[PDB]
Amino acid sequence: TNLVAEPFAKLEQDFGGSIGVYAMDTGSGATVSYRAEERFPLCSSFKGFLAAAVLARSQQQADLLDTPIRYGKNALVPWSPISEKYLTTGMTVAELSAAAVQYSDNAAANLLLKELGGPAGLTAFMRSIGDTTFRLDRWQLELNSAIPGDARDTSSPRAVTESLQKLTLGSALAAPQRQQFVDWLKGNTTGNHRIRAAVPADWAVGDKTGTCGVYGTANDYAVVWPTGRAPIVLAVYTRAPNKDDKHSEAVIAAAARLALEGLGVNG
Ligand SMILES: *C(=O)[C@@H]([C@@H]1N=C(C(=O)O)[C@H](S[C@@H]2CN[C@H](C(=O)N(C)C)C2)[C@@H]1C)[C@@H](C)O
Repeated sequence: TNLVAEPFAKLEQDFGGSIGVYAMDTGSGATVSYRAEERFPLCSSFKGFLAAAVLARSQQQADLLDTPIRYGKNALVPWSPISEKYLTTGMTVAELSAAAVQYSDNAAANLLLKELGGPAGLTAFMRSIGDTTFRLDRWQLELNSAIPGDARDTSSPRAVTESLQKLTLGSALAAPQRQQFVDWLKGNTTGNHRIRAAVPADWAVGDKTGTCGVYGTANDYAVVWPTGRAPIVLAVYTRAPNKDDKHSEAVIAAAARLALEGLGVNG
């Protein structure tokens, strides 16, 4: 980290808030860390871990992913771009999971959170893989309040990265479910201006974004596969002191670039 600690501080000072980064080179175990153990709001980024928890359950329930789910108009909350198109038909659990990951579909996320036993059930899943930091406490959209100092609905960049590595590259999911989780992340549509903007076009990447809409709070986490070397797992989270401070995608991309530079990944 010492290779880039000064550029990280300058970046967050220009941003006018706080930036949290953890990045892990899964080959050597080398890391880059900046505010890595501070809590930041998850915002919509909890939905990636939600889809992983669904996949974990599907290991014990072979009919889960194909199960149709029907929902009423009152389930459709703002930014439900996929589930609004299937209001009159329903969608399967797998389809809802893909929509939650790849479009950050809010109705889909709420339906899946219900299936898993709510915020505590997702928290329990994260505990089961060894993440003692993650906490989900509320539902979409109350969980995005991003109040300064409020630990509800937060994690740290380090724990996000550690859990993402276990789920995408480690043994937390069985191999078929692991590849499905990776495929959903690779198909994300909402992150082109964040970690992906720091990653060369010939490298594979999967990610999940979050944007709370207040307190300069937004984030992205990703697995990146540079060619010819082991994958990199990283998390970039931001917040800022004032409710109407705006988030910045460019700052997230810039922080990801610094993380890769610190790890010595030529990009
Ligand atoms: C999650 O953080 C919110 C929902 N998830 C996303 C996403 O792409 O991760 C969008 S936030 C994205 C950033 N700029 C736009 C915005 O903030 N809007 C539309 C208000 C779109 C979506 C809102 C969740 C809190 O709803």
